[PDB]
Amino acid sequence: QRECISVHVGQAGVQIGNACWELYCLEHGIQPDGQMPSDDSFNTFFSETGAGKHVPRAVFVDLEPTVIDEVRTGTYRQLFHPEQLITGKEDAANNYARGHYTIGKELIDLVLDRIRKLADQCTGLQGFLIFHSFGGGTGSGFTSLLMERLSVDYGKKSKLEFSIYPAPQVSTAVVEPYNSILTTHTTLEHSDCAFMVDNEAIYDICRRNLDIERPTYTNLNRLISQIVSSITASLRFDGALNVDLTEFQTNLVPYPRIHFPLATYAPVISAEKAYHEQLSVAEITNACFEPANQMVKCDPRHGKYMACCLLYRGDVVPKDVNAAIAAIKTKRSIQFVDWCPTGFKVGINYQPPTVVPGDLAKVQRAVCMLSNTTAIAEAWARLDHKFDLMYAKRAFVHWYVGEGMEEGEFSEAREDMAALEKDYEEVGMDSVE
Amino acid sequence: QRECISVHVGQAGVQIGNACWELYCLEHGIQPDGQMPSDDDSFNTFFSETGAGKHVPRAVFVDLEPTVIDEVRTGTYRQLFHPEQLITGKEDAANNYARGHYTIGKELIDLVLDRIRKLADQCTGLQGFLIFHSFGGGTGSGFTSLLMERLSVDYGKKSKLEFSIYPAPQVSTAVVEPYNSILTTHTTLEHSDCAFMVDNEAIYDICRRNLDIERPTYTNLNRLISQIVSSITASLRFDGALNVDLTEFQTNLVPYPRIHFPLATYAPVISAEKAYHEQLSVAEITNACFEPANQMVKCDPRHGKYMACCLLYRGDVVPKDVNAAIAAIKTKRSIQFVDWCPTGFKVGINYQPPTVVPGDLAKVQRAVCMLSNTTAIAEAWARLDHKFDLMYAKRAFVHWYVGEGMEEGEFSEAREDMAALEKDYEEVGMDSVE
Amino acid sequence: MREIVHLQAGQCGNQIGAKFWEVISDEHGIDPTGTYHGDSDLQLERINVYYNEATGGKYVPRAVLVDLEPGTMDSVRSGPFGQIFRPDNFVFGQSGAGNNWAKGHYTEGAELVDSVLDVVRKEAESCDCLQGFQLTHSLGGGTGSGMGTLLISKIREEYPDRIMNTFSVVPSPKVSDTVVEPYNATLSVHQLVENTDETYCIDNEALYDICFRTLKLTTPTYGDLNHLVSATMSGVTTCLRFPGQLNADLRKLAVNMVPFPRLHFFMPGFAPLTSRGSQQYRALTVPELTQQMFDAKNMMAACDPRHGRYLTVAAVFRGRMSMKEVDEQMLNVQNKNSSYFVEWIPNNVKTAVCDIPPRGLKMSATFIGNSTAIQELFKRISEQFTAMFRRKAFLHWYTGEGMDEMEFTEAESNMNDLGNPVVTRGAC
Amino acid sequence: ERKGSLTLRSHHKKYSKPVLVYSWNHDREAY
Amino acid sequence: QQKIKDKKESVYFSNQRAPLGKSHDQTPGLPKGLDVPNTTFGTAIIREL
Ligand SMILES: Nc1nc2c(ncn2[C@@H]2O[C@H](COP(=O)(O)OP(=O)(O)OP(=O)(O)O)[C@@H](O)[C@H]2O)c(=O)[nH]1
Ligand SMILES: Nc1nc2c(ncn2[C@@H]2O[C@H](COP(=O)(O)OP(=O)(O)OP(=O)(O)O)[C@@H](O)[C@H]2O)c(=O)[nH]1
Ligand SMILES: Nc1nc2c(ncn2[C@@H]2O[C@H](COP(=O)(O)OP(=O)(O)O)[C@@H](O)[C@H]2O)c(=O)[nH]1
Repeated sequence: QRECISVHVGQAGVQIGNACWELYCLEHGIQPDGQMPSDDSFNTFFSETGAGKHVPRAVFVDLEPTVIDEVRTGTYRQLFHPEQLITGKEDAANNYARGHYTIGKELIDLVLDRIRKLADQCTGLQGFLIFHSFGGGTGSGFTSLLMERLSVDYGKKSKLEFSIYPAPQVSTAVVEPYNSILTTHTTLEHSDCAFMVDNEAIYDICRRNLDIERPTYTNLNRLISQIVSSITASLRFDGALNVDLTEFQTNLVPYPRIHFPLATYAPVISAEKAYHEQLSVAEITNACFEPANQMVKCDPRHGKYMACCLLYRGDVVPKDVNAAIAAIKTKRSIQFVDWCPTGFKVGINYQPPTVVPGDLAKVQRAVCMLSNTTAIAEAWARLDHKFDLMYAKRAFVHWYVGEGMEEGEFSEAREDMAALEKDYEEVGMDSVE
Repeated sequence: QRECISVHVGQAGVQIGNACWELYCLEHGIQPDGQMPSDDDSFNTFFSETGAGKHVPRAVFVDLEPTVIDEVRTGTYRQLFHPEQLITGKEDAANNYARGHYTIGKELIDLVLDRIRKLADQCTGLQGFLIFHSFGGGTGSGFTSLLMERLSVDYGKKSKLEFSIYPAPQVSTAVVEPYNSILTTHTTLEHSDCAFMVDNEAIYDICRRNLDIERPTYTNLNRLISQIVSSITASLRFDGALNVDLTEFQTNLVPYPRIHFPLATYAPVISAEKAYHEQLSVAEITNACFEPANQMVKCDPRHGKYMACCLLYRGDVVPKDVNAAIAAIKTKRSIQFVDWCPTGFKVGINYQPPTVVPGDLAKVQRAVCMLSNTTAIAEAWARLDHKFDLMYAKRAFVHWYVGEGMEEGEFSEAREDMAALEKDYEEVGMDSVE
Repeated sequence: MREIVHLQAGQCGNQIGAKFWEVISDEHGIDPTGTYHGDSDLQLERINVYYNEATGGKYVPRAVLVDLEPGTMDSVRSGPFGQIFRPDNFVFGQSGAGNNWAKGHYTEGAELVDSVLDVVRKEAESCDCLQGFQLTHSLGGGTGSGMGTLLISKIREEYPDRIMNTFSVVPSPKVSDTVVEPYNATLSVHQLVENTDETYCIDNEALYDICFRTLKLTTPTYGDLNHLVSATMSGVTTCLRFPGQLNADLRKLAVNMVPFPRLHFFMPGFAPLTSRGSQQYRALTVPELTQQMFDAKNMMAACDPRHGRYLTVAAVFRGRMSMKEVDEQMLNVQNKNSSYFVEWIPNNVKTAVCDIPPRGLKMSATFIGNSTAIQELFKRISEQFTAMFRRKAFLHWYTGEGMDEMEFTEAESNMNDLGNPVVTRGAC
Repeated sequence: ERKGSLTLRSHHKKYSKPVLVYSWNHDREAY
Repeated sequence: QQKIKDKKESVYFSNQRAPLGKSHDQTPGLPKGLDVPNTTFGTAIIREL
């Protein structure tokens, strides 16, 4: 009835999907095999076939092997339909040219055929959640192509993105500015809402609040999986303010182009750090707006919040959230834009957050805060500077231009981001008329 | 409802608070772990109600050096304190006021204020702040001043009292107490609404001539200080005929906006095998307060005029033997007053008898901490002033501060503000002739 | 008899109406299984105002439940009084409103409105003397705002001589539960103001001021809030449901509280409200009932009566009671705070007394106010709309569903043409 | 796109005995 | 087993405050018998009446 389709592209997308589905099976009661040990909460993300062997609505496509082969060899082998798991034979090799132009066409028809087949047993489709980074060639070019073709074929549907933002200080690649600039230039016109997730900030919150000096991508993806499960909780269970993906689309983004929210999570607290707290709704609301639980490394007080969508999960009284938002809207560290007196979209669900065997804690409350703000302009502009210095004397341009891309796409992307920066400044400017 | 937040900075403040929270956990029914063993609201002031009754305190223990708080987190009361209300540094302030205000310290003040913010957020009526610093080191002076400044900026108009350890008249431990003490007094004289002092040599004498122990140590001193702090905050915790509040201290003890320096004097300091032989009546324990050897600062009050005293009776103190004893002390002609302040002796009485930690003090049914604002402390300020003058006559120990980043000229306005404090004390001590 | 067709729009409206079919069901003695287990024979005499009957004494409500999302529908079915409604009347639709008034009124809302009108035609043709339709909805958000005002327009067009009651919740100044509430509220009120006859603006912040100050609760839930709503929303239709002296139906409530057709926005109030800590110390009588009525704490709209003049007060009392008290006490009020009632309407206060109190009470009353204080709510929503409309914000989905620029300006002009008559009465 | 019972209609309701109908006098006459 | 004894001899270090995929060997900082997977956290809602 109220279902959504998950797409996982890239190394980041595949392992985020791994964490998300091992969270979802524990959330529902589905064993790794598929049989539930024994009524309709499953129907949104888990389809049902004969002999009760519930299957995800996910397409795992990655252009290079062994990463899907971990999935189809490990413990969750018998959960996924193997024709969902789509593998290429050539790594995209951090080139958006190889993600969008040359090896995108041998696999795009197969992945679109499977996406249509999962749309077939879907009565009311709500939309897509596509999971990638702004890094590697697969998770850049293939998700750009997927957003283009999905906007072509399902243009009235809601398409949402979970994108791992390129880390502003360490990086894992030297062509990350090129790949990110191209994938966001070609997905700006088609994406409806792109949740940004960083790596630096999740490292910082894992050291400070999760109390692990040695975290891995398993822990990182588990935190992001908790984010995804927190926003997709109303489609799954019942609640007070039953919120929808279309409601996320109409709340998290004012203008046609300013559609890059930031996700934060509260109770990120780690067992010997929460026996000493009441974990009340007021302080777990304050923890979202503190400038350390931000999961994208941009400072909020150097900016203005456009719109905040708060997702409370678990035993939350519907009106300590009222007291908390009342306390927030009197402060001065949190600044709202002058054209948006209203500022909040509150959703409340009665299902408590489950605990995976691992890092996080068994907390009676949680809240996922998705904020559209002006502070992401600095994050975009610093990688624009990174593009300008790397492109000023034509670095790494020969692979991109010789694999099949024309030269002018770089200039078109740079002009599109100059326009995007100009939009950020125009929106952030206050009113005098 | 009636809660206040304790900030414990420096090694002295951390150890003082260790013996303190040692006292309060046995004041209430709180284990070293934190749960009340087996099966009313008095816990609220100094403890919270985190679910299934864990009772975490409202202290924000800070140290710019390690090992001192690390003993707390790996000893006895390690389960009761929250791991992130105990903040530690990776270097040392090293008796350097400049390395408590600048360099090391400004990287930690953010986290300290954030934890203070969290505890203040989980409070309905925040009665005040309680800073336990030391006037002698770097960690308890420079970080104290930076804390005082930022606390005054963000949480204004709230009462903020310091329970400090004033430097000894002759004894001391370090060599840069004049520099450190004058500098932090200069910085924190216009922000701290009030500040009580205790003196190490005075506790030494009161434990050598009353407690009958001839070799006391820091634990023995800190237990008496904990009893003083508990007698100050017991009216904010339990019920009595005349409840006294932190703001009521903050108004009653302080005449002038700069003269905010009272001295503690705790009475019944009797030593177990001496306590069964006195009547221990109210009149003689008041006489013990105003007797110039039970003063917890080595500063003779006969060289001056008393300005305002706050007596805090606890136990089975009938309300008006207080009346008789205060009138008796008023009639005596050597406990002299300023002519402009006839109302001097302030009564707070609590129905809570003192509770004894296993140690030196005895089972007493009546106790007081007399809080004297007096102009006698101008002599101690003058002797620290003279120490600073002898120090700065040839610029000894200035190179560390200057090479750190403290400006050379700051000693001059510290000296000028101390001279101003001397002038205010001598101007308020004089009799009215107009 | 005079049937009242009940209509649910939005998640808020569905849950409020679910508590309504809790409260009046266990008032009228209808069990969850649908049979009749009551105590008095007087409580079935006007059962043909909210319940149609079926074969075997199955009393089914005449409520049409409408939502653009079939999950609140399943929640209502899984609720306590879930197996009471007509299964065909659960008019759902596999689509997404998404809190857009355009997506509720010019789109699949306008695609499902035909079936909605078909089942309202069901429930209104199976009648003899229809009096009114009540709709429970939310001015903010969609569905209840989107298809709700569309339902108002079509229903009033095809039955033009019946009363329309709209129990609508309004955005509060302290919070907002959706960032497009100013837009949705403006477009909703623009369609409400030349259509309806009685509205009831119920504010969540006012509900919490009631729940925290008077009721003395710490953890109010949505069952709590919609039960407070359902108390007044049951109490208004009680002279029509139960015998009394000075019976007053919904239609003369309309003629008594509507001086002019635009000025029909009401502030409700239910006031035998006792905290549990003070129930044993309470002295329940008509004088204290009115003194707890007219203080500025128990109206369910978060707008202050001390900042304007009342145009009409209505009080529907329930319980066996002496009305010399009622007459002298409302006269003492009218001559006590005389400047807060308009001078050009002498005796602007109406009294309607029913003999039978709600179950569990001896003495109850609902209070309906048509006052100037709705000006503050209207000016607040107008200020929010001007602020968010000056720079075209949160607006391209409104345009992309088939709207125009001029409709928003017409709605804003209609808001200001509501603000003008409610301020002319403040200066006569 | 009709659904079952919304094809079937009437112009008069049938009421049980302890319900005050219009024809309360008319049937209570003949009881 | 040579690796098990290697890590047993090596659990005397900063390895215990920085485990490879764990947090602290968390147990000495909780009550003795507590069942960490159970015992939901925070203050629950009393819900009087
Ligand atoms: N959660 C999670 N994120 C990852 C993981 N691996 C990589 N990332 C993120 O992805 C970025 C680079 O990997 P990808 O962009 O996913 O590479 P790709 O999309 O698979 O494309 P190719 O590099 O050609 O294989 C890094 O900067 C990380 O931030 C992972 O295992 N888990
Ligand atoms: N009552 C009490 N006083 C102490 C204690 N430790 C130090 N003091 C006093 O404090 C003075 C110097 O100690 P601190 O000011 O605390 O030194 P610190 O805070 O560690 O600063 P650094 O030496 O730079 O690290 C001494 O002269 C003592 O009088 C203590 O444990 N208890
Ligand atoms: N009284 C009451 N109000 C509610 C309830 N549920 C939701 N609301 C209000 O409804 C508003 C949002 O509902 P809305 O978005 O319009 O639901 P929708 O019509 O299905 O889209 C919020 O501001 C809530 O205050 C309820 O159960 N009772």
